Amino acid sequence: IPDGTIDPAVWGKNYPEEYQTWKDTALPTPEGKSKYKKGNDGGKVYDKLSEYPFIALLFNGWGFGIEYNEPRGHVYMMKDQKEIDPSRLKGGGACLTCKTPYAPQLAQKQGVTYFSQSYADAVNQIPKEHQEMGVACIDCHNNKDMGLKISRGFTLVKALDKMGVDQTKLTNQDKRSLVCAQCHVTYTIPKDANMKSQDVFFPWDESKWGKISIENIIKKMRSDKSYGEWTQAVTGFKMAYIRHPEFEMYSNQSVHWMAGVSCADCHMPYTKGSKKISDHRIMSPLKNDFKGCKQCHSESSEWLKNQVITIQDRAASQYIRSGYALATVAKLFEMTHKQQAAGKQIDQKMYDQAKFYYEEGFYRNLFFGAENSIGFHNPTEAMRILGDATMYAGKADGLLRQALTKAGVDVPVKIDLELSKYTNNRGAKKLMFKPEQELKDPYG
Amino acid sequence: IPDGTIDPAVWGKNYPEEYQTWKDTALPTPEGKSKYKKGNDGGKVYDKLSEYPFIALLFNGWGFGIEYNEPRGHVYMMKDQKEIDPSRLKGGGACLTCKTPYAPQLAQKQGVTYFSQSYADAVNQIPKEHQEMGVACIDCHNNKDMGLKISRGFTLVKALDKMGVDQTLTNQDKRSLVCAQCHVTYTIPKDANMKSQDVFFPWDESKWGKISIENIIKKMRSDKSYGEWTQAVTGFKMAYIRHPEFEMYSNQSVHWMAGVSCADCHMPYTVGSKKISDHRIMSPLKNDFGCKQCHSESSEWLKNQVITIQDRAASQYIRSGYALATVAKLFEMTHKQQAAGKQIDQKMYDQAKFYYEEGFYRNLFFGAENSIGFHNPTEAMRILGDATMYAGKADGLLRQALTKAGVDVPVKIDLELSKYTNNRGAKKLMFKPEQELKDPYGP
Ligand code: HEC
Ligand code: HEC
Ligand code: HEC
Ligand code: HEC
Ligand code: HEC
Ligand code: HEC
Ligand code: HEC
Ligand code: HEC
Ligand code: HEC
Ligand code: HEC
Repeated sequence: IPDGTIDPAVWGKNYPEEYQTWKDTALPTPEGKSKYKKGNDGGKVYDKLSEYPFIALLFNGWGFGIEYNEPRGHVYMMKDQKEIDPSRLKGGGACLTCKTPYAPQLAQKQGVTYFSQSYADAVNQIPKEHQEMGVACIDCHNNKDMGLKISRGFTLVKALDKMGVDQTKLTNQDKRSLVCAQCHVTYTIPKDANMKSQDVFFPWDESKWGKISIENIIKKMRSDKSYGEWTQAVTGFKMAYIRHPEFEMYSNQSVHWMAGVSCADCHMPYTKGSKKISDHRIMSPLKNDFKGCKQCHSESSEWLKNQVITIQDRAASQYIRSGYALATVAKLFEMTHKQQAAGKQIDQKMYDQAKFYYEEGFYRNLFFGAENSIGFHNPTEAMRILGDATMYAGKADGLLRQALTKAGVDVPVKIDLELSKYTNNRGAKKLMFKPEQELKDPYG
Repeated sequence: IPDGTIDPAVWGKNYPEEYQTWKDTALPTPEGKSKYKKGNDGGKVYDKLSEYPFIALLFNGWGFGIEYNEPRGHVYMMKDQKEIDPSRLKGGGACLTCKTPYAPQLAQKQGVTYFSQSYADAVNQIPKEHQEMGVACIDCHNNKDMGLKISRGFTLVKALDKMGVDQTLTNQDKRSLVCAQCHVTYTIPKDANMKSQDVFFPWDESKWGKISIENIIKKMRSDKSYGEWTQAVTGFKMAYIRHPEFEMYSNQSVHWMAGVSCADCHMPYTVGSKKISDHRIMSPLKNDFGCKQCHSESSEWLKNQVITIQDRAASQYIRSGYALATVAKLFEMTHKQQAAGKQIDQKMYDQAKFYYEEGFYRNLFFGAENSIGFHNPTEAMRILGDATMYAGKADGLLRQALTKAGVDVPVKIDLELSKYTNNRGAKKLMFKPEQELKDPYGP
């Protein structure tokens, strides 16, 4: 209750159950319960570059092409960021924004330096005792009455203002998703001429409540060259990026959203006399016997598990197929640039159109692959996005094949992706392909 | 109800309510309630070739490229086949199979002639007074107890046997199977003179609840007999897919795995301990939603959900349909270049043709299904996604081979759709631009 209290022990003194289950995200999750989200099952780390090998080629040229693991329980958020391969920490102090309760005051005390400083200096702004402290009670609760509060004013509230949302019209069921939307959103780190971070914002420009489309997000990402954060190595393109857009995906006219279901309904199941205790061991619903689903569905865990995986398998199929396709188009751009050096002249108009389409498909495939539900959050929308990804890839592929053939180059029907070179010997730790972790096309 | 009685008036003499709603499918449906299925709304005929202009090109070289309308009420079943453009009636006597209660007896009495005869001779097998009689009570009920019975043995039960299904099937199964007597895809194998030999459901190597588009395509490819028409733009001899509602709905869809039957949504019920079932079978968007019987959301919420899904599925269908039309036009360009002596890589041509078929049959499977994705949303999208993929593979291959042969391929292929949508058939059917169902996510 007292002002200035970050210490979760003070908050949990009168809330022992919530305090205990909150701590319990430290526990390893049960193995063999989820098909696609196995992070920290039996303590294992899951390498997304080994589950989805094409991203090892597509994300090559910055941190995401070196180390990129499945997510774990909340308590590890700072620790896992501490041990991630240093390539990912090139984003600097901006990377504290959704990880430590110190982020708001540090942003407000350092100004632009908060984002632009090195990650190490950023962590050293935090007291040593608190430098591994993950999301705490104060991050989603106000200390006067408890009850949901958006701590992340400088990101989520600013984005909501961009959308024209009236904060005085936000219900508690809204906040039962908005407290997660403080971090389970896609973001942009604008960079200056030295490629140093200037801000963190959610690219919700020109979007409305319940309608943050991938089309709108892409249009914002394209709108400014400060929004180019990395260079794709295989293509040499300076590109923007999309990260874990759970809130944008789920709230975009999905079935459960339109039914009024909040993140917490599925991820914070409750136990009830008149006194309510919500489970704060936030995890995959597949891994706590669907206890949240069963508060509105009277079906067995077996029935619900079947519904989820039936949907995820179709979506994962399209994701993998469009992913190999986009990697093929990247390899085709590599060929194009190697032919340009060898004097072959390429039609500038077909090249420009292919590049535009390739970006459209890439950002679509990335929106899906970055999202942590494998389509279950918004099934048909996810498929729509992947379908367009598939479309745009084809457009780019065909264009490059024509233009290259018009310049006299022989384009093989099968482009070799050489994924072994991208999946292995990654970074300082020389991370290797783990073939047992590959999530193969369920319909291939 | 006496034996040998097809007359539905005799059947409904003691079941007047069901008889009355059964008759009422003659009523025009209300305008402005459905987005995608508007057949006979206010008495209007909706031309699918004007709703989806690309299919006018893709289906060209037989009847589906001349006249192909949205479906309407059951009573008009025979009448609409009578007035359809004769190009579609070239299927012959086989086309009686899902339209007359006389079909089983005509099949058992005529043998192969039942399928091979002309449509006119087939209709002349029926008494003139009954020649416009659509699906009747005997087609779904036995006359001793009114229990649900499968009239179409020579089609549906044979397909069920092919699947290993033991008919000794619950009543909730038959609350979909009486619809699967006709709301399925079929194959009409042809002989050397293009004469119809049979009607069967290509469910080979499929299982109950798992009749995939992949299984269907593999069966259709398995025999030449199954080439029923020649696609004009490409010159390819092709198989076909028709209204696969049962295959689409029952392939591990949300409602299917929840145990919902066709009749749960399409024959809503209302009396003490007994049930009166609505036989004015129509779009649920058009009778204020049947849905209410397991859902506590408003009809507005349900309408919104349905059209939200349909808009996403229709977008993918429209995009892939234009892509497949483009690939077809590219083959046309390829054949005219070959005729001009230009040499085309046979291995790229072969791969492109195989991919074009894979994409075409997938896009057709969706476009022929009458729910626009709602029967099985993610599966519908998966199929469309794969169509999009295969179309893309064919397009690029053709562009490469054509460019390698020295041909200059425009970036945008002119489809010339107006020559395919207008001046169609005996009625000289024209494009109706007010009926076009444009891409909901387009510009
Ligand atoms: C600066 C550029 C950042 C770095 C470095 C990392 N993050 Fe994040 N983060 C956020 C969420 C909601 C999750 C869980 C969902 C998911 O992982 O997809 C994560 C997860 C991580 C992890 C663990 C997973 C991994 O190995 O990638 C690491 C190592 C990590 N993040 C590093 C949320 C946010 C966020 C909120 C808006 C921001 C600004 C960042 N993350 C930025 C960085
Ligand atoms: C009449 C035409 C309708 C419409 C428009 C909808 N339903 Fe159903 N429904 C039932 C069950 C068990 C589920 C699974 C979810 C759950 O267990 O509660 C659903 C699901 C839906 C959805 C969302 C699913 C989807 O992918 O579309 C929607 C939009 C929907 N329904 C609309 C149960 C039943 C029935 C019980 C016998 C009946 C009848 C219907 N539904 C009919 C309809
Ligand atoms: C967001 C990421 C949260 C963090 C961090 C913590 N809690 Fe929480 N809590 C959250 C939600 C969405 C809810 C549901 C609120 C609702 O109105 O539905 C809760 C609930 C509580 C409650 C209310 C009683 C209950 O339903 O369990 C209490 C007393 C509570 N939480 C305490 C609490 C403590 C002590 C925390 C840190 C240890 C803590 N919460 C973290 C979201 C989030
Ligand atoms: C930022 C401060 C966050 C808030 C608020 C919420 N989450 Fe979170 N989540 C965050 C991170 C950085 C991570 C990864 C942690 C790591 O060490 O890898 C996560 C992880 C999850 C998970 C996945 C893995 C697992 O739990 O086994 C889930 C299911 C999850 N988060 C759900 C969730 C919900 C529903 C939230 C709001 C109510 C929420 N989180 C808040 C960052 C942040
Ligand atoms: C039920 C109706 C849900 C709602 C509402 C939300 N999510 Fe969810 N989530 C759900 C499922 C069935 C799954 C799949 C889990 C599996 O094992 O496959 C997920 C997944 C996630 C994850 C990843 C989980 C993990 O173990 O790594 C995260 C981080 C997540 N969901 C977060 C999240 C947020 C922020 C939501 C609201 C904006 C939300 N979920 C809604 C079910 C449901
Ligand atoms: C109430 C708060 C719910 C929770 C928690 C979960 N679901 Fe749900 N679900 C709910 C509604 C109102 C609806 C609309 C249909 C209806 O019954 O009114 C749904 C829908 C589904 C579906 C089908 C929709 C789709 O995803 O395409 C499934 C397959 C489903 N629900 C399962 C499910 C699971 C596995 C959940 C936990 C992970 C879950 N639901 C949470 C209401 C609520
Ligand atoms: C063959 C004998 C059929 C059986 C058995 C069932 N249906 Fe049917 N249906 C059939 C045809 C040939 C047509 C088109 C009729 C025409 O003149 O165009 C239809 C039409 C429908 C419709 C659309 C109704 C509308 O208002 O447009 C629906 C919704 C429909 N059919 C569903 C349906 C159901 C649920 C069935 C089992 C209960 C069923 N049909 C049986 C052919 C045949
Ligand atoms: C059952 C296996 C059928 C066979 C064999 C044939 N048709 Fe049919 N028809 C069937 C259904 C379920 C429906 C309604 C659904 C739909 O997509 O229309 C129809 C509809 C028609 C229509 C009206 C709609 C239209 O296309 O104009 C006509 C004119 C029609 N059918 C004609 C027709 C012909 C010529 C056939 C022989 C090749 C034929 N049908 C076979 C079910 C079945
Ligand atoms: C609800 C859960 C349904 C089940 C089970 C089945 N169908 Fe259905 N069907 C449903 C909807 C919401 C719609 C959309 C109607 C619209 O106007 O958009 C449909 C569509 C059809 C149609 C075409 C309707 C028309 O007016 O032309 C037909 C012929 C049809 N569905 C048949 C059908 C069959 C044969 C089913 C079982 C195998 C079946 N439907 C299941 C809702 C639901
Ligand atoms: C299939 C396409 C049918 C046709 C043609 C007719 N009926 Fe029907 N009927 C059908 C179904 C799927 C059902 C539901 C059966 C169940 O077990 O739930 C029915 C139901 C009846 C009943 C039972 C009472 C009721 O639920 O309404 C009766 C008495 C009945 N039907 C009579 C009837 C008559 C007289 C018909 C011709 C005019 C007729 N039905 C056509 C499917 C089909």
